Amino acid sequence: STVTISDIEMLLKDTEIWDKLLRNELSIEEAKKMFDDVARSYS
Amino acid sequence: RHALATGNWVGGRTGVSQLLDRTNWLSMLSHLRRVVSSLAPNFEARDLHGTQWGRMCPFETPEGPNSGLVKNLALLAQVSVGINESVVERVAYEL
Amino acid sequence: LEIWPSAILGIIASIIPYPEHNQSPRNTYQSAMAKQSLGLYASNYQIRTDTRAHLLHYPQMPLVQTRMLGVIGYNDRPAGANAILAIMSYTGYNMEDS
Amino acid sequence: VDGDVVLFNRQPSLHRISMMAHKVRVLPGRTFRLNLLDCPPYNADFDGDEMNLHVPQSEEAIAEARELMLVHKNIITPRYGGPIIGGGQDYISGAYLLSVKTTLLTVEEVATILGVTDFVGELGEPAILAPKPYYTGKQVISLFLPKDFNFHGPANISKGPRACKDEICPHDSFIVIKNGLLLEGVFDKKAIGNQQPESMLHWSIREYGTEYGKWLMDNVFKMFIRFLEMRGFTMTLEDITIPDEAQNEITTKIKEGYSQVDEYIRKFNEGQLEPIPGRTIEESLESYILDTLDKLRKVAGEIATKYLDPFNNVYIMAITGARGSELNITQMTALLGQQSVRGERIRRGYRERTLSLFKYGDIAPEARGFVKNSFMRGLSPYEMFFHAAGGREGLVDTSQSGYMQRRLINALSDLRIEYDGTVRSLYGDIVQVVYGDDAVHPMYSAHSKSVNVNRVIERVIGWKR
Amino acid sequence: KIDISNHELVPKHEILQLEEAYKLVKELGIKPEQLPWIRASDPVAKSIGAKPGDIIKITRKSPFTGESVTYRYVITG
Amino acid sequence: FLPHLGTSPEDRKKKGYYLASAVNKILELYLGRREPDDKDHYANKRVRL
Amino acid sequence: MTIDKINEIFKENWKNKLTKYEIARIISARALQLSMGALPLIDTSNLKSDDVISIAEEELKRGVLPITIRRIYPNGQVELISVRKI
Amino acid sequence: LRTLAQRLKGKEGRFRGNLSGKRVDFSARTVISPDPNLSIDEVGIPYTIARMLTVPER
Amino acid sequence: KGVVGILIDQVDMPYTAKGIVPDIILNPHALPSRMTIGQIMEAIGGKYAALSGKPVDATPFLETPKLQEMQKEILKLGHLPDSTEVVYDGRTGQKLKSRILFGIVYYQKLHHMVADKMHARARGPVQILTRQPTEGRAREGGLRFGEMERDCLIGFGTAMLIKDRLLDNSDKAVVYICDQCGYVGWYDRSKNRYVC
Amino acid sequence: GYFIVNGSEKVIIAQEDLATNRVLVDYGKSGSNITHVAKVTSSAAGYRVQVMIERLKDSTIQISFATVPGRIPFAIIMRALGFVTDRDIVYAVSLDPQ
Amino acid sequence: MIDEKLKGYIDKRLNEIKDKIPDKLHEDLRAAIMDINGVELTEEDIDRIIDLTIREYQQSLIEPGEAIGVVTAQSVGEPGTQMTLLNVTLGLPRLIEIVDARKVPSTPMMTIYLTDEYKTDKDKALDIARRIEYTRVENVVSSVSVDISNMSITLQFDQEMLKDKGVSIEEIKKIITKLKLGEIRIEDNDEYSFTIYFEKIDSIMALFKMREKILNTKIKGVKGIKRAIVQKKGDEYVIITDGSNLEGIMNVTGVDINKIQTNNIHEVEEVLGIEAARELISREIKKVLEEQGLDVDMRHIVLVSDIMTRTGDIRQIGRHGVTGEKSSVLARAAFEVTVKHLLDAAARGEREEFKGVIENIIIGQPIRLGTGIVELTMKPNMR
Ligand SMILES: [Mg+2]
Ligand SMILES: [Zn+2]
Ligand SMILES: [Zn+2]
Repeated sequence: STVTISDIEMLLKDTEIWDKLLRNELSIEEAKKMFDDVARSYS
Repeated sequence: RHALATGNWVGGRTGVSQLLDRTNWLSMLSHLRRVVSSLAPNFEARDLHGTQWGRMCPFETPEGPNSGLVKNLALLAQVSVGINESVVERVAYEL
Repeated sequence: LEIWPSAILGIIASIIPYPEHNQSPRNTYQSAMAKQSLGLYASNYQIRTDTRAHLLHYPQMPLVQTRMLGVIGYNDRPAGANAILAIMSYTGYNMEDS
Repeated sequence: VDGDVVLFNRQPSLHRISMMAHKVRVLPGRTFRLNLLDCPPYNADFDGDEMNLHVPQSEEAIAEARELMLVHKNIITPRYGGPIIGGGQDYISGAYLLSVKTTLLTVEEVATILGVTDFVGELGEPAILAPKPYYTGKQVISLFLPKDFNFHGPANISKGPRACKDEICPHDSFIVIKNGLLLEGVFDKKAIGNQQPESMLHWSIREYGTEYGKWLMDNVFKMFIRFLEMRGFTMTLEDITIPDEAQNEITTKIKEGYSQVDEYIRKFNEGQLEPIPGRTIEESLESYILDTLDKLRKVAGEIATKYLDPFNNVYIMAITGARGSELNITQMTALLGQQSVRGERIRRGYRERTLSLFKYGDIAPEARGFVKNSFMRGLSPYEMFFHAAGGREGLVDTSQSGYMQRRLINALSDLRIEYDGTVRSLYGDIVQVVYGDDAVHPMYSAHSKSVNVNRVIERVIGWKR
Repeated sequence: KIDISNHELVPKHEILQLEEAYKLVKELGIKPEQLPWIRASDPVAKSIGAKPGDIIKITRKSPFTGESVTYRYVITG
Repeated sequence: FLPHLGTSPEDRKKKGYYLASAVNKILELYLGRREPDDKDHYANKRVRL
Repeated sequence: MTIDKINEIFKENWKNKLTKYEIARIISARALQLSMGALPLIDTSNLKSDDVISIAEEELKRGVLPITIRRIYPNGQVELISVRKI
Repeated sequence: LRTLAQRLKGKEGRFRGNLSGKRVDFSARTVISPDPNLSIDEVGIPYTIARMLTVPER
Repeated sequence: KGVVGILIDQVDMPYTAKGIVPDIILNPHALPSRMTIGQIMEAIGGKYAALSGKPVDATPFLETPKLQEMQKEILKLGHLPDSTEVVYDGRTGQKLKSRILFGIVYYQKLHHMVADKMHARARGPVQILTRQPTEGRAREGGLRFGEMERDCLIGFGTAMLIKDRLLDNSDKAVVYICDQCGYVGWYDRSKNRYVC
Repeated sequence: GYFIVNGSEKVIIAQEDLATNRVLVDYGKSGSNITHVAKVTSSAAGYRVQVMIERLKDSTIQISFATVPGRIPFAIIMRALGFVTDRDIVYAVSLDPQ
Repeated sequence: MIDEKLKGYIDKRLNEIKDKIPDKLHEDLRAAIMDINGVELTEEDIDRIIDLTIREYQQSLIEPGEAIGVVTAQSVGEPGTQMTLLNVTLGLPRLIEIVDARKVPSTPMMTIYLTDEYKTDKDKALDIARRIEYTRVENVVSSVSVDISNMSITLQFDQEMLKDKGVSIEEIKKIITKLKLGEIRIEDNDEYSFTIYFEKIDSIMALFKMREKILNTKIKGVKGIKRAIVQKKGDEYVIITDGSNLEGIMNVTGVDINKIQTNNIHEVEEVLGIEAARELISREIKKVLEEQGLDVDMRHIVLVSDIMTRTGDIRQIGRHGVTGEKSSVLARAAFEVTVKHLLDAAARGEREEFKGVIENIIIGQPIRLGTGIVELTMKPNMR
């Protein structure tokens, strides 16, 4: 979508990944993979 | 009576008439010889101009915002009363 | 030719003794403080009705005079007194403007 | 009643020590009485100033005021690591006169000096036993220093030729303290004066506590006043009067300066004057004239200082740091110099001349505001006019400062130091991972330094170094 | 275009590994977005290839400790 | 326009000459034959009593 | 070095030391509850001053106060400090 | 006229005149004079002020 | 300018060998930085005028007599030309080691007197609108505790002192709030019930 | 030298200001279309009116007074006063060819 | 002179305290102890020195619960009332410019360093200053003559200025030829003069408009640079600039791009980043305070710089910055005495939670700074 909307959505996704990782619902490797996926998909 | 009693004058002037200061002899004598500039601004208006020699005192000014804008007459200075321009014009043309 | 070289001053700067030996801002502050002193302001003060008024009980005329003091009538309506002055450090109660 | 805790405040309240906690003492009179050492924190003066009082009403408020806001706990300011409470004007000159090495005292004079303090005990033997028993001012001062205090440092009077930069000084310019014994040097603004960081008083307070500083300021600073009362300290009119040969030398120097200015003017008139880059001609000539006149004033001041007594009371007040400077002495004894308005000579007046007393187009030093007399000798009428014109712009001398401080207060009011050592906001945001870089309070700093290692070395091995 | 990381006003920037960042946020007791922020379009952020959700470890010069370490959180914009 | 010179239609040539003199003064200032007028000079100040 | 060495030095320094705010709070609370009818834990027979704040100060100086400071660290860890004879 | 929003703004309004700052009880103001015989912790008080201001002691 | 710091009796004042006592003592530290030489000159001229009974004119640029003639005449009348005196301490009787300058200077009393400048308030009337202390010395009074004093108190870290200054002693009040809507109710005082 | 008004003594303070019926010229503000300025404050029996004369970067003189919103060219306002030809205006301004 | 035995004792005794103080303090202590000469030194002296250093460092630590923001604000703003004054901006106006986050300063300025081969040559530095300074046509023209008879403008050039700027008449003619004027005709009247004849124009208004259009034409220089000054600091020559252009100067040959300085903080933020921007902010505040003789500790300035760059951008401390980002309605309505904030909060249904200090003081509840951070527990039974 728009650059601003993409930025907002990627910020939200990073927040969700960090929240899930901090609750021990994810491992470090899965969090790394999801962060890479979001960064590549929103570049 | 209202103009003399309030100080608000015609033409936008304010503070023209004040209550005479009678704290002592010098207070009244100095109040009767005070000159206030209508500017009371520019830092050049507060300067001691060399043209003030013998006309305004170089020492009697307030301290602060009104410094340089409220003055006092020198000892021997007077203020001109003026005459009709027509007499001088006739003299100049006849000259 | 100048009539009177001291006529560059006003009436309050004309009461200062030896004004050319002082720094100028002190001469300026003197003029402000000379309008706040208590003395005799009128000879008929007892029959007047002023909102606020003062009266020094024993006024003196200055021993060190200027030529303008007698012209303006200040020697007949004085606002001060002559004090025996010492310049010394004593007890520490006169430090920094006391 | 005596001993009650109140809040004492002076406006404007710029920092937090503008309001401190005080202990009540009821005295006759209708005035608020304040110690003279407490004035710098309040920026207070005795010209007619007023201050506010507040009485806390609850037990918790009184306890907080007594525990956190008491005066002696706030001797060192938080702005920089230095004392904001210290000696003033009679304190400095009294300390200098007492601690100078020529002061000898008898048993009765020592008992009179020590009677204003809390001292009771043995005086020891007099420093001089024969031909007559005499005490020394340094010996009496040493009674109040801790018996392991060491200090080496120069005195304020060591600005001039008497400076030696080592312990071998015949002028008492270098302070030597070993095991709490004043063996050399004098006490002046650089040892006991307020707002002097890394001074002897600052080190005493830092290494012995603020209670020791309170005890020292309440006992030793009274001795200085008492000794001034015994010695006598005045200012006469012969302290600022120079002989005739000094006046003749000053006159010759003034003639030389006027000749130099005339040569500059002639070179300008003949078109042989080089300009300074970025400025036109007739603007460079003014710079040359101003430089020449400034050098003339400096040389005349040097001559006047040379032919004056170096031990009169004005010189004592100047060199020790009590009141006055060398410019004041130069103006009172040699000459005022060039008067200026916004960096320029006095020019505004009639056409091509400031006053009607001067010729058309005259730009000589006297015509544009150079005063060659002193306050002791008196000013000419036009010299008085020029002097009054030069000082006009100081009479004019806050909303912007208040607005900036208010904006800073509203921006920063929510920051706190945590038990972690972190600086965080009350909403949880992290500002600094550790306060500053070493988590050192500026109020406890050794003048912005967490530790002064040279000071520690002097503390440990200063008595044999 | 131009390499600016060698300027004397620029401190050292380093991307922080996920395990180290996790340990840091656990031992500080915060969420990652409670640190000071750095934009992904920052001139020094792009020089090291920093993506949003990362934590940058910055070493600055200090007159009190010599070297001081600071952390920033990469945001979008 | 210039009430101090009159308020009648007969007083228009005087106003024209006055404006011409003012324009002459400003042109003299332009060509560097003059300097700006000093407002602190007492020749330009009047005292009302 | 948990986060930094300076933070470890800070927390080690304040481990067994009272800040001035804690001293002020303890003294104020003790004085307030001592003026409300509590019995002093010291002799209070030969003290220089007999007001509540002086007695609270003397009670704090010689540890007799059964008061505990609860320090809550930002990560949730809790530290307890006792002023009763330390 | 002075209306609802005029009672809230300004330096004499509700906020800066009555909420951020206010006039308080048990306070005094007087000229100051020196006293070298006091401690640095002390302040000298007139007898008149000492008898008017009070401290409530239980 | 200055303010009176203490008043000392004649027994405690320092006296000269003739028994003369000063009316006012001025600190030597006030002169050197302000550079008012005319005051010392006036002191010498006043002592000369009192000793000789002759007029003293201090008009600028035209002073008669000159200072040197004044000092010579002072010496001939039985005093030291430099206007100094030998002085003893009135409390102990011991001679000071230096000579002190005595003179005669004209002093003025200004209408700023402490008898019209001090005001205190413990309790009194309050405003009808804000229920806060009144204003002015004409009324019972009350000093304003502004924002800067509040900033000082916050900087010192005194929460209970802040409360005591800003709530207990100005406008402390009690209100009743409904727990459902958060609006201010009242106590009926007749049916003994809370009404929202 | 004072008045007694309702029992009070009233003094009239002297007011200092610029001369009214004279032309004062000055430079324009830096970086502006106006290069030189001339100002006149003509005072009648009961009112005063200010007349301003400007010179622009175009080397043209414009007149501007109170009761007209815009700037009138010098020659236009001179023709309304009875100066019809260009020679009359030119010789009324000055005799110098430069 | 310290023998090897005592030096080994010092080194052994200094290695067991490495974790007890900061590294810089340890280095300073080691460097200071090794310089003791003229005194016979002892092991007990070393022990006392080290113990006193550790104790002195421990005694200086800040205390938790301190209201450090108010103290920093009072320590920075209090000397602002004691300030008593190319002519760059300085003092309180400059400090206000810094803390209000102005996009462009009132008096921009740069300090330009040169590479090693241009470093110690005056001619090369003068050449760089010549080619970076912005020059117009009127900066080299001594007299301008406008002719009404044939619609011609004659230009006279100052030889000294023309040489100083390094400009030639041929390139001036080429630059004028590229202009929009139209059909013109240039003829030489001397070796330093020529005339533009305007074979087309009709009136005098357009002739003048063409004249000021010609006189404002740029000849050379980087845009924004009003004046360049060559200064000799040590053995190096530095260029001081009256304007500011970081991007333009970075492209000039011979410029040291790793040492270039500016007082424009927004350009530095845009080009170099936010950490460089906050370092520059701290440097500027420190310089402004120090050149007036006012002593302020650097920790306050560092805290202010940190607070103004927290969000990744430079923000002012005022309404549109740090203060306006606060999450309290009442605090904002008290700082900004306006009532529009309360109307906005009512319209959007905001919720105010009383976390700051100002709102709690407004309603009358204790704050969480100082003694409000402490929480107590007691055992009443212990009598
Ligand atoms: Mg004062
Ligand atoms: Zn020496
Ligand atoms: Zn309800």
